[PDB]
Amino acid sequence: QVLVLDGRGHLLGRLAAIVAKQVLLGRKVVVVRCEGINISGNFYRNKLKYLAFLRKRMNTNPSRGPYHFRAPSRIFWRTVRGMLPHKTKRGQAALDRLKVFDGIPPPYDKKKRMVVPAALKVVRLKPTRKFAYLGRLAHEVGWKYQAVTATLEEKRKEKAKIHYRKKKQLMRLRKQAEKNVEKKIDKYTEVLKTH
Amino acid sequence: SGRLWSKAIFAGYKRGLRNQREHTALLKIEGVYARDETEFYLGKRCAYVYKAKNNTVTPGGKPNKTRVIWGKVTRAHGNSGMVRAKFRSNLPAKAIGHRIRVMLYPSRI
Amino acid sequence: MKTILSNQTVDIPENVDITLKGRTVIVKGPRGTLRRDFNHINVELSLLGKKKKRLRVDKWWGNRKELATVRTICSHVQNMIKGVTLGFRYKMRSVYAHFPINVVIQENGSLVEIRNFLGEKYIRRVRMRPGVACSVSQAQKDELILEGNDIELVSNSAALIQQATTVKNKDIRKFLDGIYVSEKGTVQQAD
Amino acid sequence: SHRKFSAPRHGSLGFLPRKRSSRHRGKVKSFPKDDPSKPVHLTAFLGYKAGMTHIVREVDRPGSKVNKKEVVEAVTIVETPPMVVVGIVGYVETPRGLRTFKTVFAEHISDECKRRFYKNWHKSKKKAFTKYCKKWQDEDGKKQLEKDFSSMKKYCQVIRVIAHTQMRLLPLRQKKAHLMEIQVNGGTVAEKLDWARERLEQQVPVNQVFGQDEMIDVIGVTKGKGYKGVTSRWHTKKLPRKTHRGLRKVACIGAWHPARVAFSVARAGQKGYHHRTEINKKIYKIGQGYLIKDGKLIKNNASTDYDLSDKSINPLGGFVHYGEVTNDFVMLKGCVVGTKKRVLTLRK
Amino acid sequence: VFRRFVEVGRVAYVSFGPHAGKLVAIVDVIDQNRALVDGPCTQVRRQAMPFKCMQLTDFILKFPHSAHQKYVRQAWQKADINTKWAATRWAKKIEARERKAKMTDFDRFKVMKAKKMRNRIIKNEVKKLQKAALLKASP
RNA sequence: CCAUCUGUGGGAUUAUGACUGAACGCCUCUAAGUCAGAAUCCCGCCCAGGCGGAACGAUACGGCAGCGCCGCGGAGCCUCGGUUGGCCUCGGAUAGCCGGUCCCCGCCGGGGGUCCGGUGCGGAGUGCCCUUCGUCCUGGGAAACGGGGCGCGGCCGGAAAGGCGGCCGCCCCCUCGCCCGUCACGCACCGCACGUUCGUGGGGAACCUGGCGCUAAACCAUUCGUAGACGACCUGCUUC
RNA sequence: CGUCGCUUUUUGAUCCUUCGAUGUCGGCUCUUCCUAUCAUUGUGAAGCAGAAUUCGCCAAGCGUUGGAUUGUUCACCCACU
RNA sequence: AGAACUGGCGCUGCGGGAUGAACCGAACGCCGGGUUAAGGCGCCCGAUGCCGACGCUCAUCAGACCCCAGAAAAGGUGUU
Ligand SMILES: [Mg+2]
Ligand SMILES: [Mg+2]
Repeated sequence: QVLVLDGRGHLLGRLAAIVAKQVLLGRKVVVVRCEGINISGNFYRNKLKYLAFLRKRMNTNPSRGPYHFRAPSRIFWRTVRGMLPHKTKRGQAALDRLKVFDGIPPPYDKKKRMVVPAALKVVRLKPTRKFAYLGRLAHEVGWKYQAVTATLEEKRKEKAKIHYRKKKQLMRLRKQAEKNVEKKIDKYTEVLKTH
Repeated sequence: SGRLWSKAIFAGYKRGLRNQREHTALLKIEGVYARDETEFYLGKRCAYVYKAKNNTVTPGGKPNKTRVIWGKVTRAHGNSGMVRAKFRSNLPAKAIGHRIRVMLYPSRI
Repeated sequence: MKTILSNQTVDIPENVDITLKGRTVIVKGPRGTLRRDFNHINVELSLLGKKKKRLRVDKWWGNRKELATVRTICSHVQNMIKGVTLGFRYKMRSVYAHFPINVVIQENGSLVEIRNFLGEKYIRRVRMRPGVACSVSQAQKDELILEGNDIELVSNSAALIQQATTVKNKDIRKFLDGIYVSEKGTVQQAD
Repeated sequence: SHRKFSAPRHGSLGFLPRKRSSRHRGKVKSFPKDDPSKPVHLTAFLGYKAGMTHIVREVDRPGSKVNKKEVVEAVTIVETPPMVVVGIVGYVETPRGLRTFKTVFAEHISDECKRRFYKNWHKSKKKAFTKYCKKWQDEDGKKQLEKDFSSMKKYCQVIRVIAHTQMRLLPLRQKKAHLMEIQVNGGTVAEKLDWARERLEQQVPVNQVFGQDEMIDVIGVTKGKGYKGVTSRWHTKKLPRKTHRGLRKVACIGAWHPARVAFSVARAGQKGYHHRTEINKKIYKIGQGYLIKDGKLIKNNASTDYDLSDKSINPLGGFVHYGEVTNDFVMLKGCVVGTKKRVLTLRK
Repeated sequence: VFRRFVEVGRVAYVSFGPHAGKLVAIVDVIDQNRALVDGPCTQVRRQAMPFKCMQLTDFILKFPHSAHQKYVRQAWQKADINTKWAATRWAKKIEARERKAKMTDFDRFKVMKAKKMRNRIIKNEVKKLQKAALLKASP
């Protein structure tokens, strides 16, 4: 149906290249919490080449021309857009299957979220080399919604403690509930053939 | 009752970079992502099933809006679990990204 | 080159006990407690043995700019051990020509309000890093004392006084006026 | 190449779309942000500029050469009938900006408000808010109306207030109330919201909102000047007399290789009727108008401490193209955006 | 934190490659990423395997620094590495993982029926532990 | 400017000067980690508001007509796509996970000792349904909650885009909603495709068909002149 | 004394495009861009006491005029800055 | 600007060089299956989604593939 990729710990182009391949193959991919996407190289280097992007402005009127987006949901969405054939109708239809959300909205906060170990910083960056966060390089360029997102992030996660608190309570029960067995005739085939 | 076929999406046609060849398709059969494990699917009949607004069946008692384009799996394509299939028409290019239907029929297992 | 490991040790005396949460270091001692995270530096820390209290920092394979930082770890830990038993005391003195520099302490040993620097009417309020203490010295002219546990907060505080007192648009080889650091010692002496 | 003599740009590109505004009443683009340690208060207020006079005041500026002398200064006067609070709007912040949470309007809304909800009041059956007024009295809609202040109090972080002008008290021939939506920037969201439920369908005077010598910002729409050319819209130097086909034109409107007319060049179009916010307009006097009929009518405006006459700020002959001021007024040092008889939002 | 090292005598498991799934005993490290290994009792002889292939276990052997095949063999079966590898929970997981892959179609029926059978018993009994816990807190 | 009025602050930082500090047993602004930092940069203020989204109001009688809302079956028209769902900790990576006695936070949460596991088995290489052909006869094991609901009545949780969910009381009802076994049956269509779902989907047009309710407003025309090339825009038009 | 580059705001060398035609000097008017920085902001160095200057650095945000002669670009002079 | 030798373009499509007269492969009747050359194989874009091997390198202007489309002398207790 729809796959949900949590975006923290991921590199920008390593994640957006895989997402752009899946979206051409018919799937519907939703990249969620794209404030914490990383990008390799230190912060000042990634900050300079984004400011070099901002002055890519057409001279005669900048209203027509390059639309420099500032939220990191649209920083990511534009990176996917350059890895899709978007001037064709095959790639117009591709970018409609991608819905990228900054933060985690309530249709997608109670789903289970997936990661891509191809694009993780821990996997792919050597640990002694520097990386920049997509959140605060969005903050330094005109994205004015960092504080009101990170307030809603810690409101989301405190409610996400109280669910996981009572979910590990329930599996402490059904593992104490299976202490009193009375069913070992059914353990016989599973232990013999991988429980 | 249940699904007697394996899921596969239609990726495109056999192509270089500029020109493409329409007579052979290539498929991403699901769950196989290597060239060593694709040997099961060779020779399998596969189908693209779709809808129209006129009516046709072969046994089905009354013609419905469902119709099909048959074909079969020819060989493997690259190291990464892809598969090329030769149909009997060409795929309409409307089907890029949509699924096809890979059966189990000409089986040696 | 990718060498087989190096290792510095740090002996700890009895009045201070290092516990480690991970690469974080927790140093409790006589005159307080202070902590640093070293979660950016990619090394294993190991305190070994009761009753002797030796810390063993060692880095597996590593290269020459990664081998440079194993000595950097243990010399931040040795300043956390010195600063929690002895403390840090950076005495500093005011150097002045014609104009006496008038330095007062406004908020409880935290803010320093410097006026009459070289005849200027603009006061200079320098707010310090939390953990240091201001003091006009005794039995000595024009001396200021800073006391604290952490060397990077005292010495940064000692630099904000000296940097605010900067002579501008002048020959700075004459006009040698400013409040410069003069001694690097401890709160408790001789331990 | 290289003009041989540098000039600066003619006109500012900060006001580029020299367009008719999409509004007649000035929109507040930004209310002042609050710290909730303050007492609870409104921030803006609607007014009507009536005309201008001038003043004599003993100026006090130590250091200056004007000090302890009398100066004349041009003032405008802005007639302010009191606002009547009608609605309460909540706003919850999203990562897509502020979003309206919900609105609750007054029990019985006035007639000058309901005229604003119609482009043809004469062809109307005046059926607006007939089903909505009943839920204040019907108990089933009322016990959820009290829920939708408790949902308001829990979730939305800034609340505002819908008020309007009492257009019966003006000499204007309009009678539609100007319905504004202004922010209460006081304390916490409980105190901010029970200060607005307390005062639905009640009046708010201007001295409860503003004060004497409390410098504010004036927002309005300018004097519309019509479709004028380059030499009036942008103040470009006229061409010399010998010019064929026209004097009052901008001569070179670009180079060859950008091969397109740039946005930063001057050309003809609509001058005036633009939305502007003036800044730092000091209030000189909050006059109040025409009290009770026992002391048959105290006119008594414009009556300074040194005058002691029975004067009133409506001048001898009435304000030109406005009418005659009978309500409270604000007088402001300096020029103010607008024509006479024009709505303008005074704002902190 | 780094509780198992490479060492002369460290028993490594082999994950992939031409010897995937058989133990080796590390004999000598040669250079930085290649180790000389062998398993004499587990059918893999003396050669140089990469460290990225091998999986370190917690078994050590006291044989000399790069001895012959005999002396490694005597250290292997005195300490009884092949039977102590049977009584570990990590070889029970590779045993269980290959029992599930050779699980036939008829056994996949017999697994299915007894799997839904024991989940009825737990779900009706974990309901009874819910049914008692609310009865603790109602007084 | 030939009269008068107004012109607005924050951030990360450059240059640079430093702090701690190794490499190189000293030293060192740098290598890891920090500090100050500007007519620059970016935002705020200000100007416009997207084939960008909200909240709310009123929602067509008259003389027949007419329109929403719920409960309905009955057909044909078009667009086609899918063939079971996972109902969620934060995160670390030279480290983490589970269970836990004690002393602190309005009968729940913070810490540490201890016991666990760990190429993760309290493992989305996984998990619960399930590969359910149905029914009858007929015995065991398991289970004393019944499970679907057009039910009726209740509460209270989820505002970041809540349109979702949970608990409870009465109820026509089931006592076959599981596993093993005994028994015999239903399209056994005579080897063969698009079968099997989501789905009594999405959009539209009409009718026989139950109740609940509803009775407006835009544009022109006229007027105004805070507005105007023309459109647009701002207004008025009550039998006082 | 050498010697290594850069730039295409000079002049040439070239003759690829244009001969069924690309309106050809200068001034006026107006816009935007570059830095190889005159001034202004922050700095570093002097054979920097102050004052005045010079040499560098981040730096193109913002400014860089009024005239007499000359068709002049250029030049030169007066005056302000 | 002007010669020598050979091949090309002009008269010539096609695969690769993003793009292209002349470069690198290769020359062409209309098709089906197989294989390759030059060139490639993150995603546009067919093919490394190999548990590829070994090192070198951090740039506040990194680097990145014949012709071919940007740099020298000099210098660095930057690392090897
Ligand atoms: Mg705004
Ligand atoms: Mg050749």
